Amino acid sequence: TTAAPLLALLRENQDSVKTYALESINNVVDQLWSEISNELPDIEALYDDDTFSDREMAALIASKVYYNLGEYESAVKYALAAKDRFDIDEKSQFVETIVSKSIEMYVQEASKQYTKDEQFYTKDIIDPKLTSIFERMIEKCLKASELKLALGIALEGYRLDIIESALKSKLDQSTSENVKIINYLLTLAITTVTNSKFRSSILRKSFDFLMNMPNCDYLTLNKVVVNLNDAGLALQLFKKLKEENDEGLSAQIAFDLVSSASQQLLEILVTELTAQGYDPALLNILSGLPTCDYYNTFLLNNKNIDIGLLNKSKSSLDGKFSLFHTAVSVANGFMHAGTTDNSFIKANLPWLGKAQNWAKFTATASLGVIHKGNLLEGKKVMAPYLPGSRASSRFIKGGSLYGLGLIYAGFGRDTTDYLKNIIVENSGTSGDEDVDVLLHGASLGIGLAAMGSANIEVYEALKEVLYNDSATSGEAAALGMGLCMLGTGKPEAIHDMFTYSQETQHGNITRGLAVGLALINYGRQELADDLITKMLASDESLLRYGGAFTIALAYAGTGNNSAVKRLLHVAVSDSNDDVRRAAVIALGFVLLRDYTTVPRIVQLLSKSHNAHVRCGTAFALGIACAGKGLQSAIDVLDPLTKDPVDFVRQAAMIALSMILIQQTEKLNPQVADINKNFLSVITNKHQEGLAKFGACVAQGIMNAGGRNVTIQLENADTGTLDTKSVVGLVMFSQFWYWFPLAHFLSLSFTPTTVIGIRGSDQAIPKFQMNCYAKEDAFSYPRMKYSSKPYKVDNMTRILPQQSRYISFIKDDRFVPVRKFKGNNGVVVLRDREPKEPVALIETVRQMKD
Repeated sequence: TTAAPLLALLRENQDSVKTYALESINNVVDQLWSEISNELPDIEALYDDDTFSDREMAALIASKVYYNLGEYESAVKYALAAKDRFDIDEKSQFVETIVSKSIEMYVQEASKQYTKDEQFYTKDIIDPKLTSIFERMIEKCLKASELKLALGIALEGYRLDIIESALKSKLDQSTSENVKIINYLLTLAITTVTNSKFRSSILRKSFDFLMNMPNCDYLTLNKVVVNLNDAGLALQLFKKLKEENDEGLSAQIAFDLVSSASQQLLEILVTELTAQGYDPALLNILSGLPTCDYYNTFLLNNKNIDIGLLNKSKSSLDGKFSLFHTAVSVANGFMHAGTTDNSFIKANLPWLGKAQNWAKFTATASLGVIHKGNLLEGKKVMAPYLPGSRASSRFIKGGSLYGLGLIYAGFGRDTTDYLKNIIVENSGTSGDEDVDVLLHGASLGIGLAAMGSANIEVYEALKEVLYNDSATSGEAAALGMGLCMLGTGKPEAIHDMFTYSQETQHGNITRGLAVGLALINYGRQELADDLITKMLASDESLLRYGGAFTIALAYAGTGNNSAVKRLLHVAVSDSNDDVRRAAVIALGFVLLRDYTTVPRIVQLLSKSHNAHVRCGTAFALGIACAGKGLQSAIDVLDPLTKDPVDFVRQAAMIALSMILIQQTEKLNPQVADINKNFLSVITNKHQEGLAKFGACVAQGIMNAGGRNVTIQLENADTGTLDTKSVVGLVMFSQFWYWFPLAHFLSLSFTPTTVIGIRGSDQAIPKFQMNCYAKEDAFSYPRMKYSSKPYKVDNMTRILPQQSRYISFIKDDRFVPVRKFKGNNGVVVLRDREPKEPVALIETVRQMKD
């Protein structure tokens, strides 16, 4: 009917009468809101009246009317003023709307307030009314018991204390379920929280909850440690693992930490366990040696290689041309990587001889890739070419120090000392060409050996090389300084490096330091944003080049929108062709975790008229889609292999080979045509020099490590990013500017196998596991699920796609310490019948003694 009779009562003097009127109107407000709006000033007058008892009801009615009107900022103001009389349980559009809007406002408020104070929630800083709705919305979720929404909101609003309490009250004390929750809350914090100081706090709190649980999940506890990169947490991890003592577990855990975790953390953790007189068996695994040993043995024994491919490359591309020499020199090292077998070069010695200048540098250092790992005899192999070896040229002698760092990468503590001495000795000398080429090789190698070390004495040593401002040595020193300081965001270093990139008179050096600055910010995310802006703003294209890479690293693996947009802008709007290429490539890193979106995001760019942009998108795809076999990426790349521009055809093929590594005609029918094409390009005399070098190098990648490696930037188990492989790929992307840098791709090669280990003696038993799949499927090239499994031997090639199908045999002598994850690496076995004899696999190190 009409609300006028009710509205009239608002004028009555007694509160009991106005209150009755308000509550009556409330019932009909949804029909009569138009009629009622006319009286709003009266209704608000009631709210503004300090002595009216039911003002909260006045507000509530105002709110409902503004809402029904479509003035929302007003409806919120009043619902908030309503306080309690606003009922979040009521199921209605009104309530959904103002609750959504209130949450938005509180998060906005809380972001701003958190950066000023992380305890902000304990102060009155935020509006108590707004706070109330937020917290009550939380309460509602926990009463209905959806804790995954309750946690999300609390997360979104920077409230760690709510998350903490919520977990206490919601932990049963079915621990397996608890762990699932902490895992969801971790995944959320890593993949959404954009504030570091915050994201850290959650992991640190998630750690203490996992630590206190009676049943302990170390698999999850490992995730937290690697993510935070915190040696103190690792230490606690083991001290708790000691008091549980089950030796098999402690071993498995150490094998896990050795694969996923960072080098500098492993070093700090052994030194402390060592000094605390920890078990010598564990201290051995945590040195990395055993694992390096198992992978070495694996690559030596299972190596499958088609040598004709290299041979066609040598016969078609003449080694007198420094390009064609580099092309095969590199492809050699790739196929033979880590495998230790030098057969090809021994066979064509004369071919090696035609290499001149820097092509000589590359061929020497290629021994380093073939010998990657091989810590035992590694230094010996290089002796003939070492300095003072009676070597013929500073190319052989300089590339030797680079082949050396390649071998010992990640183990280089000994090698670092060796190389550091050469630098300090020869940094003083200037004007000598022989010392310059030497100081180049020293710096590339020392960078690989000191990588991630944050070691100030090597940084300082290298810094002296840079000041000689030799164009020859300068680039290496800068890269070295980046590799050395990688991920530190060390402000001293950034400052020193930036200032000098302007003062120097050499371009390559300014390009060296641009990348160097990218390395130092690797992983830093938002803390890199100030430096990124300076760099992108610079007039010097080379620094803008570094700007793109600094985003690629700092934001690597994050799907960050600001950063994806900022790079799309640089790609489209930048004046410089190299800078536009670098900005597209950086997309591959930023998006490596969401790699399926990558082909659509760059599809248009692949059609661009600018060839540098077209070429950068082959690489964005190569990088982001590396381990994966993704078809949508291949479809985008297919046309680019037929591109008019040579270096676009080149990047397209190289990228295809990284996307397709280990794939075979049986898995993907298209791979036959792709392989065939790599060949036609190499054979044809009319095909451009650059297309060929790219096809040749592509074969090396496709077939790398005797078919037993893959490229994966993100660790399958921890979800963490593999630093070594990222850096591998970011240097590889510099090859256009410096060819020797190509070998850096070797850091991205990881062996694909499941390796059983007997926990007690750390010995490798020969047994068989079940693989539910068709046998023909995962076989090497001639050169999915199956109900009936087939048997696969321990320590043999297991493709990443294939891991899901592998199963340990239920009744068998060997049973895994913890349940099988379903993916590659070392798995620690328990022996049911220790007395009985088993055939054992001899470690290469073992034969020596």
